[PDB]
Amino acid sequence: GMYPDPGLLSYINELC
Amino acid sequence: SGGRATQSPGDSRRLSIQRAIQSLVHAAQCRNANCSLPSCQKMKRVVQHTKGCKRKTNGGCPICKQLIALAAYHAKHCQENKCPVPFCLNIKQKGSEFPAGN
Ligand SMILES: [Zn+2]
Ligand SMILES: [Zn+2]
Ligand SMILES: [Zn+2]
Repeated sequence: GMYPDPGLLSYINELC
Repeated sequence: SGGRATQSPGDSRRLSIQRAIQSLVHAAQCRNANCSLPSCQKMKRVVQHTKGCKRKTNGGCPICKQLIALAAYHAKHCQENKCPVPFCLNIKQKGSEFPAGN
């Protein structure tokens, strides 16, 4: 409910 | 926007959300074949996977669950009915539920 935990930004964490 | 704003851990998470939000859309609409942008190819994999997934929304897949999340924040901040974002159209067309492809 009200936005699921978005592990995708962890799976694809943008680092440089 | 800027000035004297403070980014707390929660907000930095939401920030990373909007980052992977833009990541999702970029991958969803990236017509550029030569674009080897790191987040692009990675997102394009995540996106194109949802396409061939069946455990997506029945409380099984993590990837497609999380991609649904990003597309949902975005879904409220989106108007296009033929949006490139896969889970956007599934979400912002349903609006009530969330499951994609019913
Ligand atoms: Zn791209
Ligand atoms: Zn999946
Ligand atoms: Zn959209």
